[PDB]
Amino acid sequence: TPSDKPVAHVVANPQAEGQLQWLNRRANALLANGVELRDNQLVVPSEGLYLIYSQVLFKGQGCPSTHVLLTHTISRIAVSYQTKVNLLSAIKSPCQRETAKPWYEPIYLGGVFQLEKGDRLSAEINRPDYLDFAESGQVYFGIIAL
Amino acid sequence: RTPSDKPVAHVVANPQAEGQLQWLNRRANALLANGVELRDNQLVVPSEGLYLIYSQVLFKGQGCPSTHVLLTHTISRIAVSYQTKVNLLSAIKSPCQRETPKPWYEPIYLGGVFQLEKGDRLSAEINRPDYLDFAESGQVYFGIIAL
Amino acid sequence: SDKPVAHVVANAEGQLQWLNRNALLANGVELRDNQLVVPSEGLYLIYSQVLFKGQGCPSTHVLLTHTISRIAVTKVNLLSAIKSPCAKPWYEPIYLGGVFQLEKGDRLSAEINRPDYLDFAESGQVYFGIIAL
Ligand SMILES: O=C1CCCN1c1cccc(OCc2nc3ccc(-c4ccc(=O)[nH]c4)cc3n2Cc2ccccc2OC(F)F)c1
Repeated sequence: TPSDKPVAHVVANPQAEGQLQWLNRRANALLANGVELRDNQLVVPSEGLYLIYSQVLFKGQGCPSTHVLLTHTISRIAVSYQTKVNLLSAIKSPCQRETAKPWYEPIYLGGVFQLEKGDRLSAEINRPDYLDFAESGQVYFGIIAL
Repeated sequence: RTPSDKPVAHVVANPQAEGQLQWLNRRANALLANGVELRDNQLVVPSEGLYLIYSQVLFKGQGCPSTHVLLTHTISRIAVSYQTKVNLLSAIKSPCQRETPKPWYEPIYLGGVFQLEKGDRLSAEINRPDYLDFAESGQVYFGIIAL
Repeated sequence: SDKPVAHVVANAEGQLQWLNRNALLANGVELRDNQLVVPSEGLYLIYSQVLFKGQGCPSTHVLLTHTISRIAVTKVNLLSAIKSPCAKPWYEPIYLGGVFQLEKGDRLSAEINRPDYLDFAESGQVYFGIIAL
């Protein structure tokens, strides 16, 4: 008997230039048991405890400057409050000393949260141009009802 | 649907308590469920088994100082049968390669899967709370999830 | 509990070999040929962590990769990431995890490209697991 757990696993569009865009209509990606993908946000169908997780992989060609900053943030908007709050957020200086060999920064973010029916979750970054799409499974965003 | 019964916790750094690292579950988007407690800044495991522990602290500094900086983040475990701190996980980072002749950001991620015992006390501590960053929620958290 | 479930850990020499002997392996999941075999079509949470270590930075530029693959009941990346670590020692884990609709009889691999940089001190940080939803 299949699970009725609301779940989703969405992957980033490699040819969406200038943006981090989630897709479900791709191999090994899904929306099930009521989770919707609307306006690039995962929409929660029922209240409960959820795992929420996201991966982005950044790459640079050497370190031209010590100043490049990288950000990756999961956000929540609850229907009652109509406000947008970070659940999980990382900021990273990839370059300590100026350089030209390629560098990589994977950021995985996850945890368990109390969510409400109709919440909208978003997973966002500051620099889509630094995203790497060399192989599949490098940029994803999901939730799993516990 | 039947709400899960697995013990889980996600506590966040108190953003009001600068100069300190104080964990809260009484804060937006933080929680304890199914017997996990937060007591004396420590997570307390209600039942035996494998748990995921996960955690992030975010550090930030303005340029680089004279005295070389090391940042440490450590997760340790006090057992009822052995009530002194045993480190389970630790990580360090030198945020600074040379003294500045510009902000830097250094997240430390730290987590793993461990056999825990009922009544285990879990602490997540850092050496440099003056470099810790709470400017926004979601940067500093500490959680466990029973397998 | 009846739900398929597995938590295996690494051992061995120059390889990433998964063992079922702080580990689990129940309810129809099998560890065959270093891959996990799915006993029934359904939704699964799949996860892993590997930890790399080294001392100082060599003159050849090392890339660390770690990947979980689906082997149909062809081989496809489900989860994958890359780190660039560069005579002081250094430590670098890689995290993977997500939910996936799987078919009965699929296999799952979790592999690294440089077993020579693998660690075996923190048993808590080298593992590979699944749980049926
Ligand atoms: O500490 C930090 C800071 C930043 C990242 N990080 C960290 C530390 C360790 C591992 C890790 O990722 C690998 C990992 N090991 C697991 C071991 C066990 C489980 C698990 C969860 C539920 C369950 O019922 N059984 C098993 C999940 C694991 N994951 C992925 C993961 C981590 C956190 C939240 C959710 C999630 O899964 C996602 F939904 F798919 C990440």
